[PDB]
Amino acid sequence: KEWERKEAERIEQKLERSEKEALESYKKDSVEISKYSQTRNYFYDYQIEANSREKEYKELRNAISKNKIDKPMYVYYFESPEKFAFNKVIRTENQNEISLEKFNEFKETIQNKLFKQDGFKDISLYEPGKGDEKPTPLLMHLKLPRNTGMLPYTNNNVSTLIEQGYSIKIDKIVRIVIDGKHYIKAEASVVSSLDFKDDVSKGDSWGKANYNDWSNKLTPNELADVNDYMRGGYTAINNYLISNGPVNNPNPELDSKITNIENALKREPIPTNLTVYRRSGPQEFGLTLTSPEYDFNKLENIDAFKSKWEGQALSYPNFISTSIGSVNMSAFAKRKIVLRITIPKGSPGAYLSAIPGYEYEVLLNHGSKFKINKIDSYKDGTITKLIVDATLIP
Repeated sequence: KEWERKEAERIEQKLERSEKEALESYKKDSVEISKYSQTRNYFYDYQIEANSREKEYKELRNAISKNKIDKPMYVYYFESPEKFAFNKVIRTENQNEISLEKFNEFKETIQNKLFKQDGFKDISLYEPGKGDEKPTPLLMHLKLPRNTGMLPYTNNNVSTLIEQGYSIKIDKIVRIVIDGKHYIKAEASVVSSLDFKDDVSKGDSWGKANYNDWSNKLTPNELADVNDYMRGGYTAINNYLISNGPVNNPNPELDSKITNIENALKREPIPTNLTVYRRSGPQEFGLTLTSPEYDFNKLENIDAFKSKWEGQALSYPNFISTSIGSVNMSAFAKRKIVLRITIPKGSPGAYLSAIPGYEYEVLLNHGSKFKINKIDSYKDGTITKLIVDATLIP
């Protein structure tokens, strides 16, 4: 076995000095560094730059990319069931058994859903045994695709670092027993999606590459109505749709604009699986600014929000403005809900910001439905905000 530790030492020497330095710090403060890596991209650009952990994040990200796997590789790691929207225990940590009912409940929870995974993670290439740290009843067994970065490193111990940046689906669950304790082993696969996170510049380059010629693919009517929408017409259009105007106060002029915009959005569908971000107001989830349920600093309010929305479909009667970037912006500075949407390839949509005028905007079609996979929370100063992991569904 001693060759494995020596091989980790060999990989260590592939790294730049600044990367080794970041790795040394990780060894000492892995918990907080990993935590930072998961939610770093939700802040303002100037906040990201300012953060004391940002430079080390960038070096460690680079370090992992120095060692890319040549074929697909299976990895093991433990995960809290909460990560997959199972907001209760599979079993208590002093129990040996997991009930068959609990197995079926977990299965029902994860079926046919994609879950976004992010941040640094320590993994093993081998099934954990007695002696290994097994802090949860849920063991992930994940297939990483070819060319994934994987960084073996020494700490008496040897570990392997990856950086997650993809969605996973759980294909099959199985009961396994280790040292008399029962565990759910979840067999999982990676589903890729273009996700620019905080790098709005690279996202912009993509958007323009893919939509600079979009305006010229539109009919005069479609272009006129798209231009109208972008100049400020969206207020009238979206309020009309939200209030059920087509039914209770019809406006055939507005209806025609809506039809043209929908058609414009279907003209050049989103060409790849794409992640986008919306800072959502309370009204989109049936709340108000004054609602006490909108105060996520209280854990009861998070639990209630999660119970209401996780697993459910969120419907928008109006057109949905999103960004290709996850950063906070001054226009929606105080909004407490970040909707993180995976757009399946072939979906209606367009990068509006390809038309000169205004930021980083992707518009999605009115009447769109989003399956909420998982809700997580993070602190923005003293304010808890939520990240809603959603999939656009046909």
